[PDB]
Amino acid sequence: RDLSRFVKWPKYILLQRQRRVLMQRLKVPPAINQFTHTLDKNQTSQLMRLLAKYKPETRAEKKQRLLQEAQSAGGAAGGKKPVMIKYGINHVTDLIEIKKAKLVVIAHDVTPVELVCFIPQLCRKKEVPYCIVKGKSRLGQLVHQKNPVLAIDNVRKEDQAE
Amino acid sequence: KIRAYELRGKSQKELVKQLEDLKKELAQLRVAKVTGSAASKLSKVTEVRKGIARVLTVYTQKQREEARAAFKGKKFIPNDLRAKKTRAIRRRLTASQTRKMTVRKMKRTQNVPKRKFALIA
Amino acid sequence: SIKGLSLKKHLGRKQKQNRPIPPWIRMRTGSKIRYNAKRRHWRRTKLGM
Amino acid sequence: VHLHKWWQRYVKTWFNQPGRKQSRRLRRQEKAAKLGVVPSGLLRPIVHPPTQRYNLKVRAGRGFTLEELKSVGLSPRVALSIGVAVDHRRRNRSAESLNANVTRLKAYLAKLVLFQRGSKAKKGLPADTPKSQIQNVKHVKISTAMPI
Amino acid sequence: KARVRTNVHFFRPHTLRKSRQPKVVRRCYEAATCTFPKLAKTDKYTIVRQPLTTESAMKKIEETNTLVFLVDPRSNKRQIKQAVKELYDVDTQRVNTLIRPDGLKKAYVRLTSDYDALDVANKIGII
Amino acid sequence: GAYKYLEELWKKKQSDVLRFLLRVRTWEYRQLPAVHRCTQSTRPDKARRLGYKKKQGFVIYRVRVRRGDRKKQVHKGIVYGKPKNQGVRKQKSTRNLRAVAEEKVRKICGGLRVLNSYWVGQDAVYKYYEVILVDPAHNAIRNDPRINWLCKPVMKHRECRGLTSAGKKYRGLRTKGSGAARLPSRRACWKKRQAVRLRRYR
RNA sequence: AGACCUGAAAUCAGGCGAGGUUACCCGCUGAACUUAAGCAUAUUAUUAAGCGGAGGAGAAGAAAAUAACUAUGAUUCCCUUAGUAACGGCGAGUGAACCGGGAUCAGCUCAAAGUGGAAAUCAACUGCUCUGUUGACUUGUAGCCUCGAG
RNA sequence: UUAGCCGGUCCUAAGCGACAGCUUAACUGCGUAUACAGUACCUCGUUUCGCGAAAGGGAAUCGGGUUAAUA
Repeated sequence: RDLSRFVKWPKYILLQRQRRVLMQRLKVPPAINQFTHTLDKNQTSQLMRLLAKYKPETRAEKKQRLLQEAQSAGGAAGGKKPVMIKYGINHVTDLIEIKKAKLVVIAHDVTPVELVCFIPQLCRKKEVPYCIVKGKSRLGQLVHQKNPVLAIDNVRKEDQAE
Repeated sequence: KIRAYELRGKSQKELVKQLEDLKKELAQLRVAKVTGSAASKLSKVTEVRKGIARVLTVYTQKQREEARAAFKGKKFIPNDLRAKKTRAIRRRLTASQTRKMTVRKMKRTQNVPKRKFALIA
Repeated sequence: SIKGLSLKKHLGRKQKQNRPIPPWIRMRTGSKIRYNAKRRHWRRTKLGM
Repeated sequence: VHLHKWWQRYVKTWFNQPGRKQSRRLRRQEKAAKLGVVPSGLLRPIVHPPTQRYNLKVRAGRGFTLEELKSVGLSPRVALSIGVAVDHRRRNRSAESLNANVTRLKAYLAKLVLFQRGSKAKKGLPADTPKSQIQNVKHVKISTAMPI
Repeated sequence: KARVRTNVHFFRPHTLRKSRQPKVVRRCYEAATCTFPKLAKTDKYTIVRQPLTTESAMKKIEETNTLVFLVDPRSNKRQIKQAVKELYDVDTQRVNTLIRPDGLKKAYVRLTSDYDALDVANKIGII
Repeated sequence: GAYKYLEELWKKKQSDVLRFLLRVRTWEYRQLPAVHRCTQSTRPDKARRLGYKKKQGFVIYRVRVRRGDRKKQVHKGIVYGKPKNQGVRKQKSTRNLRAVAEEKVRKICGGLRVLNSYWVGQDAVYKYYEVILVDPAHNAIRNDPRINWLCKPVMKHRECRGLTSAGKKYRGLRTKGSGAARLPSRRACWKKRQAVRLRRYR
């Protein structure tokens, strides 16, 4: 038979299951519990089509970008001011305070959860809108990292009604 | 009669043959010690066993010269040759690393140079 | 007797240190040596090895 | 008498005393071989001691003051190259203690010849002295040059 | 969602284990174009030190076809058989072996019925 | 900046947000072994401040030390000596448990060199620290100038000699002035006054 | 199916630790003989023995300092304060520090902000005399800043 | 002072060292806890390594001769 209920597991499997039990059982605080309240997968598909337009460049693209500037017009006027996603918490907290960020989009999963407890209030006090999205890994794919909090300070003209 | 400068001529085939030749003569001396002899014979053992030790030295000397010729100016040199010194001396950082400064402390060193000054009589 | 090879060699060595000193050694220059100091009789004084 | 402890362990004797004198004295000389032209220590200010029984006296201080160097117009940055102590803690509460040390600094910078780094002369960073160049004596020691 | 597992026990998975392959060689005997290879520690000569000659040993050589030698005490009974074959060019029936009080192996070596010992003892000069 | 917000709400320990979150963590730690590795910092706020830098060759271990005091180590509490010394139970030890933790992490990590430590939580029977370590053999630490000072041979086992932050507190170099006049070192100062100074002209 | 997160395995590739020495040095641990003409607090002693860790020196170190003056100005060491202030069955005994005069002199850098017109950073492996290919890294690496201001 | 057959060597007893960990500043003390066949494809899988008997367990040898001293 399948006895996959009754298996004496290793300690590491038993720990990463008894965490998920223990965080259901205990009374969670309202601030920590904020990230149980999340977008629908149809609501999240509406972001990931949008945010893929404003994708910051790969590290290999910096070479090819710079070969063009290495001077076809003249200095930094070889292009316009390039618009993209801003990322990494310690930039994006500054970018909320000085009041540039249009939307500020966040992971529920973030593992030391202290990192992101304060951010939903910051956004609400300044009147910046924010979301919560299922998966810090999904937000990582846009940025070209492994894994919290992404923001749009600036847009194109074409995509600004959306 | 062997001298070590003469063996630095001879080949890696030849050295082996000579080494073998001596060991025969060393063996046939041990037989004569056992059976019957005089002290005229038993001094010749001292010459030949120093002869053997020369031929091992010279062989091993050529073995290491070809290795050091080959691995010269290359990383991952074999452990057999690799500059002993002390344990503590081997550890540490290169003069370049100890010597090297930050971009900050470069600027404070550079812009305030060591001035030759004197006091008047 | 039923000894190990290690103990056989320790015994072995201390036979070979139990012989009179060579005659020619005293003859040589600047030597105060007279009869071996460490000689042992198998009854009188014992090894434990 | 305080000899109830095992005091024989910690008896310090002074048989080295002359050997210590002559070892200090060898490294003062071997310092001044390397310097030669350059004088040894560095210049220190005039300073009243603190509490009321040494209040009359004057002694040498640690180093000058960021206020005092601003009057003459050294940087606190550069002053250790010329051989002036900076002390960033010591204030000037009085006008009198200020104008003593400013006189002492200005008199020192009158003494100070400063060689070119080579080849060409270069103003500032007192000045570049040209190859006119009046004869400097060797290391004077700086305390003995400009005493209290 | 998960694999259907039958045993109640969790066992450790099997993984690839690479053999060593240590990049660059330790000692310089074993390299490409070394051409001075290592000379051997145990030759035929350092096994078989010397023959014995005594009243006890010479009695055997006549009658029982048997040569006595003093050999290195670390040596093996199969090495002595092959070292005696290399030196004197004679095939061995039966080696016996014995560590004297000294710390020296004495090897009694009976030769095969094909050969004779008094031919070989005169060739060496144990006579 | 985000690290300012982290230190400000880490100050509020008694709050329901942090007291929940610290009750869950202290559970996790007492399932795992006594000295074991974390793969990244629990408090990145706090470690950054103690000169942690997330590049290669920095690492970080947890450690757990039992709370409370130790008995004097005698058979059946039978002391032998003058009634002052008949004191088994209420002893204290000189050195804080933060420093003990740094010490435990000499044998387990002999090669690694300890930088600093910080509190990550506590329990009635345990008390948990994250100890910042370094590999001095690694070239990322060895090349760069700002933690090349740790690769010198003087900075071996500086946990054992009492030269961390927490080691330096129990020695009492953290105070200075008239209070600390007594203790270069407690022993070094003691040797200086005790010596009979016999100058050669008397 | 694919992104992470966590935990294992390997005689994987390349590294680092262990043990020894005792004069001096750093940290723990910790007595009694003895003195008090007894003795228990006290003393011997924050010593011996015990258990750790170093180096050519070690530790200490640029004030959360002394002071109450016309103020001084990292640390160490010497002389002096001083057998003083103070501790103590206020018994026996114990006992520093500041100022002063000397040796010697040397200052500094991280966290707390600000590349955000664009991780500028670091390691490993390979390639000519400083390119390429993987990884680390935005849960923060360079540059800037350290209160003497910035 | 000569061994396939005489013993050790191999097995486990009372017990004893270490693994996982657990204590303690360490020294020590405890220690059965654990993820430990049919290049490629399956299907099984509960015991952890070792030490500890020349009187316990255990593959196989007997006659006669021989040396100053071994069988």
